[PDB]
Amino acid sequence: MKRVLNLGNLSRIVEGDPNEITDDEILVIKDKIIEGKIIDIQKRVDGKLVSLITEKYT
Amino acid sequence: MVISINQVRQLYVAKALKANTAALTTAGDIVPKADTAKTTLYFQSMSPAGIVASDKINLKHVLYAKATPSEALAHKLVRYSVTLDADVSATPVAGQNYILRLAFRQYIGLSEEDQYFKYGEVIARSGMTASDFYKKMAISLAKNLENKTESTPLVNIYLISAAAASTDVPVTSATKESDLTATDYNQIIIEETEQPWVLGMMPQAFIPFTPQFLTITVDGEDRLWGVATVVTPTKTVPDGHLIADLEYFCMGARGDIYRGMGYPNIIKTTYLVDPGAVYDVLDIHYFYTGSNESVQKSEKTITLVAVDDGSHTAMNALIGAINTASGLTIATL
Repeated sequence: MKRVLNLGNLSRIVEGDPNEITDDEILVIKDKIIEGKIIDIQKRVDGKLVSLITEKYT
Repeated sequence: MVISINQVRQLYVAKALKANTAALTTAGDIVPKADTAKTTLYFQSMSPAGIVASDKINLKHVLYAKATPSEALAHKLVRYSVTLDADVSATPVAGQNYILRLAFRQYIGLSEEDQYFKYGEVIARSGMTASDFYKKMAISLAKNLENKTESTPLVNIYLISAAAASTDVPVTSATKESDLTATDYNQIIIEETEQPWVLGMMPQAFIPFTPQFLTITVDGEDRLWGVATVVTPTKTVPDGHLIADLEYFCMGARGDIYRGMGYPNIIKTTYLVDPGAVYDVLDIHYFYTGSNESVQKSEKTITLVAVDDGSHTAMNALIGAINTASGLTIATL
């Protein structure tokens, strides 16, 4: 049960502007409707932000 | 001003072309006089204190002669068109500070080592358009400038609604967000500003500048948000204030070099050029060479000024006279 990643790459998990995060940072987005949920986790792929979580379908 | 000389130049104002001597009644009159053989040329001018004659011009020792149309001495005020580069983003990002730095060189001193900087800062928001950004940035610039209890600011800041694209709506530190109402403002303009001029102490001079945008973070990368394009100027500083300091200077080779130094104790010099008008100009360069051993040349200039009504009637009639008298061929501007 090892950490998913090291701390130098977990340290860069931040909260705030989608425009100001570099390629080295992971972006979190706290859901505003619910009080303790998450709505998306993003990191820059090619200058664009993309969700790390796989999209689900029926 | 203080100009360089080909060992001398003298200036004579031409307010009226006369056909002969004894017609020189008013001051500033002028008549070109030459031999019938066309050997020498000189100008009989009506000074305020009488009539006077130019130096003589050996027409076979004249080097060059050309007239200036008075549109070549007007200084066009440099104006930039600041905008947003759609490359980065055609609209403001929602959380970044858009600072704009105006880099002024050869500020009070003469050297470009004399630098002055003025900032216009703005932060954008979720719904800020490009027009709302432009007006808030113009206001910030004008308020960081034009705090002068002294005079008009270093640069004139305007805006443009796309409906006009020609009229420039000013923006002063007294302007309010309320009187700027259009919603299609598409640029911020910054125009070079004419500086003060007092005869013999403050020559016509300007302070050049460059809009230097700073870096914003758009996609994690740092990028410049603006485009400082140089548009064709629309306003010029006319000739009147160069000819004025020119006469001030060239009337000390013919007259008094002391100009106010012993203030009560002065040779009052009545100048004939008004710095409020525009003057064509005509320079003639020629030399004097001596005899057997004195072959060294003494080169001199004789420059004349004449108002431009937009068609150059005065100087062109003066040109015709000099050409019919001296047989020369000076081009009529």
